[PDB]
Amino acid sequence: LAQQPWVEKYRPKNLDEVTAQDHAVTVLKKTLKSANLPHMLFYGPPGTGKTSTILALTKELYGPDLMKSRILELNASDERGISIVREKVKNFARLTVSKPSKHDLENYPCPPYKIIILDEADSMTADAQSALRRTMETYSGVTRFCLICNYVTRIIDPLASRCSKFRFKALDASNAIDRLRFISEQENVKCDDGVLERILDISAGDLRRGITLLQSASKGAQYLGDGKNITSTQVEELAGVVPHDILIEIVEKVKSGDFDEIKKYVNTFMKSGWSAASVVNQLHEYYITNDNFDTNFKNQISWLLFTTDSRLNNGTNEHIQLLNLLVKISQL
Amino acid sequence: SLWVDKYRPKSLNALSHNEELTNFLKSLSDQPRDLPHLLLYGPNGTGKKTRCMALLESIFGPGVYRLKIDVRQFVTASNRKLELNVVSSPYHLEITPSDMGNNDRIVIQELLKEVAQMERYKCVIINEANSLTKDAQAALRRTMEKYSKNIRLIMVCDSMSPIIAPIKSRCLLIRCPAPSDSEISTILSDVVTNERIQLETKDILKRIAQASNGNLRVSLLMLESMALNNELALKSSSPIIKPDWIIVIHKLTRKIVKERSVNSLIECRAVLYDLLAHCIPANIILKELTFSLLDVETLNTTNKSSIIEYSSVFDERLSLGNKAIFHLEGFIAKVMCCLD
Amino acid sequence: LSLQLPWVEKYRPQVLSDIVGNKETIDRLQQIAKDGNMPHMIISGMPGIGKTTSVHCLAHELLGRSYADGVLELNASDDRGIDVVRNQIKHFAQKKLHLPPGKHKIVILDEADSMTAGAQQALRRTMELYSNSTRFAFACNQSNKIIEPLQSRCAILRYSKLSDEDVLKRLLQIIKLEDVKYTNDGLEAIIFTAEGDMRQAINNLQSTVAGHGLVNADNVFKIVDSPHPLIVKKMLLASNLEDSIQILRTDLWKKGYSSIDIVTTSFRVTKNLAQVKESVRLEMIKEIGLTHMRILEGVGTYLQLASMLAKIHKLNNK
Amino acid sequence: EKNIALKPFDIAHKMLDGQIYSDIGSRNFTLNDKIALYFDDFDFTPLMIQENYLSTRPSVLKPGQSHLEAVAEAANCISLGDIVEKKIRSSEQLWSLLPLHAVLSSVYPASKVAGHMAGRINFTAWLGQNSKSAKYYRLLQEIHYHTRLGTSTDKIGLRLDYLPTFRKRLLDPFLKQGADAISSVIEVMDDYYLTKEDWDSIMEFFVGPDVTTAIIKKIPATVKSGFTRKYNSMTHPV
Amino acid sequence: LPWVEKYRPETLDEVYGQNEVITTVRKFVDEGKLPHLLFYGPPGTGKTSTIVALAREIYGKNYSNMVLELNASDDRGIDVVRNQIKDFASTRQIFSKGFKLIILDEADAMTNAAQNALRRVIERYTKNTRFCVLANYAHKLTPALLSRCTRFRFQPLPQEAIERRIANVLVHEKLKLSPNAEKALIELSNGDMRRVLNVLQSCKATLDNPDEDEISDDVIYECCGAPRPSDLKAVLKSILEDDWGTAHYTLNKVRSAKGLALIDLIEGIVKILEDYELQNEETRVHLLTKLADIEYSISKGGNDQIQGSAVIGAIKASFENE
Ligand SMILES: Nc1nc2c(ncn2[C@@H]2O[C@H](COP(=O)(O)OP(=O)(O)O)[C@@H](O)[C@H]2O)c(=O)[nH]1
Ligand SMILES: Nc1ncnc2c1ncn2[C@@H]1O[C@H](COP(=O)(O)OP(=O)(O)O)[C@@H](O)[C@H]1O
Repeated sequence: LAQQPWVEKYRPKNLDEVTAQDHAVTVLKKTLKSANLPHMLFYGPPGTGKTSTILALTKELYGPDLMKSRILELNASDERGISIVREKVKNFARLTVSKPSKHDLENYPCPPYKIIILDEADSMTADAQSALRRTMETYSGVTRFCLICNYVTRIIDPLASRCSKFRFKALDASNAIDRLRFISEQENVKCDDGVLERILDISAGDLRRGITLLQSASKGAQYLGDGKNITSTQVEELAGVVPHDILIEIVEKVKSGDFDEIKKYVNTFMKSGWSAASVVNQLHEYYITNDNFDTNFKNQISWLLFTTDSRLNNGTNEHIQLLNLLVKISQL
Repeated sequence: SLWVDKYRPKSLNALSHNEELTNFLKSLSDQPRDLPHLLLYGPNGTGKKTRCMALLESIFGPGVYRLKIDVRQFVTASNRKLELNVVSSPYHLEITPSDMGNNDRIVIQELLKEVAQMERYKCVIINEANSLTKDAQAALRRTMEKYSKNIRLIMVCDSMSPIIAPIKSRCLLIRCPAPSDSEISTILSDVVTNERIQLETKDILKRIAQASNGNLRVSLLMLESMALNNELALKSSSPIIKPDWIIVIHKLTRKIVKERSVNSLIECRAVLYDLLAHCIPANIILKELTFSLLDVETLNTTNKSSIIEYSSVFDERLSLGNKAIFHLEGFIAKVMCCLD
Repeated sequence: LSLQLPWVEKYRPQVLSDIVGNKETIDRLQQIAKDGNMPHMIISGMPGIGKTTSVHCLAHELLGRSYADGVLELNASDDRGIDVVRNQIKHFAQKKLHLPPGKHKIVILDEADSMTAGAQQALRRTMELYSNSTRFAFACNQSNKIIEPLQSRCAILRYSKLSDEDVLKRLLQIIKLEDVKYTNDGLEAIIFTAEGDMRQAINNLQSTVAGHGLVNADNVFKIVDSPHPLIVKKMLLASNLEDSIQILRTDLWKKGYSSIDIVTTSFRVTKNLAQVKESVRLEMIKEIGLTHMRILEGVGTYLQLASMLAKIHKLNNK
Repeated sequence: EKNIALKPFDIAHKMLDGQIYSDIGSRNFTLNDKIALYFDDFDFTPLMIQENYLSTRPSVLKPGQSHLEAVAEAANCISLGDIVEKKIRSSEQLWSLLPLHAVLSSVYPASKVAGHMAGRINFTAWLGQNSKSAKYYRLLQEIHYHTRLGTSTDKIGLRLDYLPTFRKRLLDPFLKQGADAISSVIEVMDDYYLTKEDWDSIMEFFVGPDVTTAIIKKIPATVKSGFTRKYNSMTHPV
Repeated sequence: LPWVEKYRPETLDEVYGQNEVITTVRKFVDEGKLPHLLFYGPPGTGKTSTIVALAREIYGKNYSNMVLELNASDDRGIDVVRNQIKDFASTRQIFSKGFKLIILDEADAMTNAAQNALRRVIERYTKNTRFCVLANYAHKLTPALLSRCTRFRFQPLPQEAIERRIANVLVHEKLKLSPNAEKALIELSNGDMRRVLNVLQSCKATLDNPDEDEISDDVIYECCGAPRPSDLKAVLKSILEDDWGTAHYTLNKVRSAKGLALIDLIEGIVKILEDYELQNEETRVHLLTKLADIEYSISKGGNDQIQGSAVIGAIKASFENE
């Protein structure tokens, strides 16, 4: 069968199918009306439609047949380093431009340049970005670069000045939930009430991660029998999210303040296999956004959680770090 | 052979604990063609490798257990000639790329490309996936994308946190909690009935399960050791047998608690040197020492809080250092100062 | 127009007696040159101290006229490839060249620790095959990274950073040979700037002589590209944190000085603060080194320098 | 020639002297001199300082401070210096951090525990222990390679969990049954492809009350001769 | 054509100062003690003008035969540039006896291996070839290359000179710039004229009417991709005055909608907090230490939301000391 990830399967085909990015789509349409396409810089929250919009613009520029030959898609973060990305760009640019057919010429403008798309460009180092700017300058005649990133401020000024910048607003919760609901109905995914909302909350509004999690949950539902509905516990299990009941129990154990009880609970918690980083993140979310704690408690707990997260990021023993974090909070 | 290996379940039907996971694996094996990439995470000695082998047996057959071991030689950059022990079967492969240190990415790439070219599909089991370098994980993601047609990865790790998000998105997260004490007691009861071991009461199995802290492998080996010492007749008064390194660490904890001085620190250094030289990992030593110190009944809350804080600090330092004895001695000295 | 002969190149050591530091290693090399029959040796030490220069002087003493073709220098981490440099070594070893009976051809390898297993074994085999006429000298930073079979065949020599006395002696010799007008404070400033770096000290001396003619502290500091030690001392010893941050912002960050230069000059100045107790100096040095390590890891921002100043001020007030 | 090996001893003895850290002694022997002392034989100075900093009688103790607090601070600084050294000697090649490593590993702990050497300056034992650990890790890797097809564990798990039971199944029967247990021991070895060399290596991994040197020595030579003769007289799986 | 090449200082007159470097190199040449020179500093200070003036003075009519001008950022490759250097060194002329000068612009862009190879080439051809190395930052070069090259530092241009050059560019290109936009551009460029020219050219291109429209500060900040001071001030005010929930929401919303990285937000907030009048030194000590720790942890990865809340808590806790 034609198995395909739901993220790429449900990408909008044309610019008119982008839902909430009115400003960026309008500016891109105005630029497309002009015969000249400048270098583009797409920035905004993750999962807003940057890649979808650039692919739709490429489709409208070239045609479904020519766009595959005229496009090189790279990920500067997942790649080995600067050398691989820049050599691939050089090889793509040096390659002869594919000749459009009569149908492509008579149906689409088919501009004489090829578009190179970089994903997660902000993750590049300053030297990598300077090398990318030099490569763009060298081959600016026949290639136009579109940089996709989450933070425009992570891109150096010399590279950013060469690119016209388009800002994508964060998707509204209603729009994201409607998109997820439409995707689920088309794929015949039985979802219980609040499952899509839970998926969006876990993904933190990232529609890409939400669609990926929905597809993963659908696959799991096939394996489990009885044809039952997908429930929030299943998506929490698939996303590696500790259940809220365990978090409440951790909070109560911290509140009681007994060192031995906290140590015993952490010992019995590590046997369940739940990730310690997820516990730290959920504890941060619970405590910071809680109206029952005063300013001083949150001031101390923010530093405590920051220290625990920094120590966990170094590849340490989760049990010791979690026990230390829970003991320190109970003393506040 | 040892009872831990003789009575290991060789099929999905032979599993006795975590029935939901067994049902999930049985459902997975019913559709071999669309088998996803798997990532199993949980505490050590809970049965992850056994479950992976049982799933492989359910998919391919009993021939997965006909295992042969070979050494593959790889010529890397600057002509570094490497050896990797690859446990292979006519249906699957098992690798531990973390044994190659920082050269895991190139070994993974070369071997996975070779396996894909040699090929419905061949399953590759990667042990200690959490200890793979990030470059190795990126190479694994690349091989997953390129060779998903002929390669199905089954990654086993104790914690999924070091795993990168791109790997998690393309793999099925499977959580394997440690068995409860009742399930461990049932397994040990089956083992002792198979081996015809006399029991004064069933509470001995409960004590063994409690002493193993949910580690099924440790519980089985402890039961075998206790049975051998008691002439195949376990009594209610039979002491729980602990490994040599655990006994040494407990003795060190008692010594640290009893006397806090520079000479005691020197003798603790000697004990730590003895432990490290005999293939006891530094992180294991630190964790065991910390959790033995926290179990002393003569220490108050302040002492235990200081101990756990110093343990966290020096665990971070161990993960970022080279010479482990330095950090272990620093932690012991800080604990001695806090107790005094 | 004529030939250009910089002081750093003109006054580089040629004979073994021209080397100032490392008295024990220099004595060993002098003995080896005296009795001939240069054994295979491995010289190890921190990079930049001129390890290859000593063996070059030894080769000059041993061979003399035949130094032009009897000595081959190569880098083990050459971009051309390990195979091609091994082939070049083999071609040099097989090259026929008449020599006095008590001398042998010398092969000098730089960054030998970068070689991995297999390459080192092949080099050991090549050395054993042609040990009758060719001797090998390996220069590396970490001697432990060289395989045991190579270490056993070779004699280990350890090279260390030059002390301030050796730098002062070399500078005085150069000044006497060049009739340079100088003051004691100027030489003190030059030695302070160059922490055992003989080449940097000679370059700074030459630049000071050319720019101003008289070598004093003011002219040396004007020539030296590092931040002025007086400014760094004022920043470190300021009683008020606002004053320290203002001095930093106005005089070091806005003057184009990089964070690396700032932390290096702070480390140099703190060592010589005789007015401060050594315990406080050690605490300040620890903080400066921590921020230097943070900078070398890729942060290198102004906020790190501000935090370093804040911690130093916190230490000062006790 | 022996002066080269004596140099780290002299450096460690001089750096741990409490006279050069007093107010008067600091002026005569400044911090630059101590950093230079580090930079003479910088390979062994941190090791010697870490080895010998617990053998002093501190004369530089602050009021209200005990010897144990000083050694704790010295150990903290030593571990920080070890982290710095790991960062220096890695592929990053951060050789500009050598003075920082000097201060963190040699000078600061010495300042903390400076005094009179209560005993003798001992050479660092970390090198021999590191070599011993490497040898035992190679032996454990060989044993794990031999027994991988029978045991479901990694190398560390094999050391921590399997080895005590292997000791109970391979050495304990000789103590109670003598030569009558040779067949059972060989049968257990055959199930895991364990050679006699592996049997010898396994008994060397035990510490504390489980040491087997005296126990093996106490075994009659006839029992060992019969064991090796029976092992050599039959073929084994491979 | 790029505006960087235009208005470039072509002679020593266009250079604001730094005649000391010219005089020292002239004395080196006269005395026969010319070393391998390394000129580093911000672009536009006059390194290229100084070196070409020195070469023209030394050689004269045979400038094209005795000078090789190379740019290390051309990205052609290590082998090709090494071959170029070797064939330039080997093409000795009897009628043109004398050392040959090689100029390498933007050498800091090279990789470490390329820099080591360049240093080896410099050592090999030091008998008859003199190397001049141009870089933006000296700390980016390898220590092996730095030791063999005499270092000359070019100080950043004074603000008055930058303003004069900006006014000259504006009157040449008929561009009208707001004073606030000029201040923002000068602050962002940080003494680099290349950034000024590039940003001005890009802003002129983006203008709908590049002849009858004035560039605002918002346009400059959008072109440079830099955090606007208004957003940072709003975030700081929300953190200092509002409660924890409001501060957290404001910080997340501002730094996600505007695409401001947490490290850049920290840098901007630290820059703003410099001008604050604090009655207690402990406030500044805690602020600096905690913010530096957070930034260093950010450089290694970690949880983004946790680090943002850590920033909020660090700022809130320090100001409790007034
Ligand atoms: N009887 C029985 N034994 C089990 C079961 N699961 C695990 N074990 C035992 O647990 C031991 C260790 O499991 P292991 O494969 O090492 O799991 P892992 O190391 O955590 O991935 C094996 O030797 C098995 O004998 C089960 O369901 N039933
Ligand atoms: N404005 C939008 N309208 C419809 N779908 C969207 C929109 N934005 C994102 N999506 C969905 O997100 C998925 C891919 O997101 P993507 O564009 O890759 O995120 P990013 O913005 O990080 O590139 C697509 O399947 C698409 O359906």
